[PDB]
Amino acid sequence: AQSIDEIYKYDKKQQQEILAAKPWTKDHHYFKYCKISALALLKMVMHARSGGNLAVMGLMLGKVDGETMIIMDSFALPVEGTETRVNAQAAAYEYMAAYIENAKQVGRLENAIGWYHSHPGYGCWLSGINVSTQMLNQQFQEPFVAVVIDPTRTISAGKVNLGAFRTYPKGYKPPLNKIEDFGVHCKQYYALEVSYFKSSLDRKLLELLWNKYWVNTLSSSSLLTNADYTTGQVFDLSEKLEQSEAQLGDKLAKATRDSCKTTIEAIHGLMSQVIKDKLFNQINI
Amino acid sequence: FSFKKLLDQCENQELEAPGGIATPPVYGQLLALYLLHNDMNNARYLWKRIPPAIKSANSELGGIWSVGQRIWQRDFPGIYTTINAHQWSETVQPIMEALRDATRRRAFALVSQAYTSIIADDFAAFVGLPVEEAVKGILEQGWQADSTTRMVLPRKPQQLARLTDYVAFLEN
Amino acid sequence: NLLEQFILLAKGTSGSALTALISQVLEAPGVYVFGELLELANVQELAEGANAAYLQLLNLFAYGTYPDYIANKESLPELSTAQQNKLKHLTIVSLASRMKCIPYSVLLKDLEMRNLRELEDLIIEAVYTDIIQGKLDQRNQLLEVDFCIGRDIRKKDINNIVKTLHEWCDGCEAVLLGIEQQVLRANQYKENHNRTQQQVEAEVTNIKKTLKA
Repeated sequence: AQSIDEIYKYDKKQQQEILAAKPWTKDHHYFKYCKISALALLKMVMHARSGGNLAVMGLMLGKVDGETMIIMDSFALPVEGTETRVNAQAAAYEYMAAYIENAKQVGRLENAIGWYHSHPGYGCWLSGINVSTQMLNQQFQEPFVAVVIDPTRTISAGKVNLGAFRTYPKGYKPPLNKIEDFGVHCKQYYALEVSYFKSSLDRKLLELLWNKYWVNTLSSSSLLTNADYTTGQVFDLSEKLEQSEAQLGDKLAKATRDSCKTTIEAIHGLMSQVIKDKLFNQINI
Repeated sequence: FSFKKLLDQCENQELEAPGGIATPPVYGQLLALYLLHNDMNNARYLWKRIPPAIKSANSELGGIWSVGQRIWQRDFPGIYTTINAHQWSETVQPIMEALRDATRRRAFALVSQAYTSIIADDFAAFVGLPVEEAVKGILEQGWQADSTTRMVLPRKPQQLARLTDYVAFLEN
Repeated sequence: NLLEQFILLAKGTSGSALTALISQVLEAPGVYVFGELLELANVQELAEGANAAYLQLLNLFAYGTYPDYIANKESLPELSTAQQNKLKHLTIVSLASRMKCIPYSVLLKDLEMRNLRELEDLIIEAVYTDIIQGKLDQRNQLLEVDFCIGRDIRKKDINNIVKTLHEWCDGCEAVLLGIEQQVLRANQYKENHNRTQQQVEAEVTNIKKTLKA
């Protein structure tokens, strides 16, 4: 409690200070982290799946802290988009103008922070028109982020498949694996590292409603399902360490953090294995 | 065990002395103990540590040192021949034979490991026992010997807290 | 799921007809747990008289194994091929209950089989009846059993079930207690690290404040 109760406490003094300082005007590579709430993630997924193979989109509410964009809520714009293109001609704008006021009435103090949009079957990336719209929104509403969610890929793969991106300003002059995953404008935007967070009461009711999948965890047995992922993390971490030592002549801190995360997940798997062995193999001789 | 406390007692006896030199019996006992534990470096350093006058005064120190040289060169058959050359004091009469037994076991290891086939004469010289120990190889231990060639064939014979400590160290 | 239909028509018969019905039950494929039938008063009353041999045979088929029908083979009525095969299957089930990797030598000795091929054929035909599920490892001469049906339990070894489940519950309680202790220790370590970090921060800002004179 208390410390984990943070991020939901919204203050206006800090928001005004960071919005008046405008530190992103100097450093274009400012925002690197996107902290999305569980409610926003769930609403985004359900809205994206509701449109089927037609593209749907909406707004976001949230704030900025340092170099991180915090998403606390999601919208649902009344847009009737085609199977590959959403427009938001005239009803979406009035709807999002009215929804902010209606939320102000009930107590939602978060302002608009970006837009989320569905890519039904073509991954998560920013196309030419997505890049143009996001860069316009950044040029006139400086704190902004464009999130793209694939509903069909999420349902097929069984994992949440979405990304957060921010465009570079026009004129930003500064390999082959970034051309099929992204578009031809892949150098006009960058991907923020996306992390998800939940609250104390949300996790309380989630663990309370966790009563059918205990068998799944008692025999989950990682270090075999995530063996390929772990070795991928390791051989990326080796290159990160090489970059850090080249810098040595803070990248080293980030490499150490990644190594700690990978090692901690491995030891978590080993702890699960040890607990299972104690539970099932040390009984009846 | 009691051996640890006995070694502690010898450490206490060596720690303080009237002039840094202790009685010849305790020096001989310490040298014999050093030979027993295969700590030959401290054994030879103790041997040179003894003053020359007291060293030449008594021949028991000479016999203990000759045993030390015999075991230093790893001359196994001669260890038993030299250990039987002299008679030790009564207070160390039963323990020194025990030392012999220890060397016995040592030789056994050196035959069980590092020897696929060993000549019977060399095996008997290493273990010291003339012919009878060979029998103990087959009937009791379980080896398989054959005659007319004298070729002995030896045969080669609380956690969750730790992981929590590891994760706690790594996460902070 | 076939013993009940025999019990329904076995509730009134007694005497030679009852023993014939018992033999038919032991002969009928798919019946491997003769416990409910053994509880009937008609079957239990067979101890007194000349029909005690059939009650002994039923007890052997319910709790005993094939070697038990070695010393007293002649005393009990001669068993047909189907009854002998069923008894061998029950012996395999009993062996699999206590060990999940049964050596071929144990099976050959207990089932009195002189050929490995016929023993493997018997094990295969026992796998077909679905009483046991497993695989045969010829290289290691082993039978690995993943699952086996629960044979009949008499009213003298239920304490074994109670003891095993009590040991399982004790192990679960110990694991939960250890997990709680480790969680407490990890939280204490995290709080100590955070307290030390904040104390160092407070000291450095204090020294920075007094250094600005």
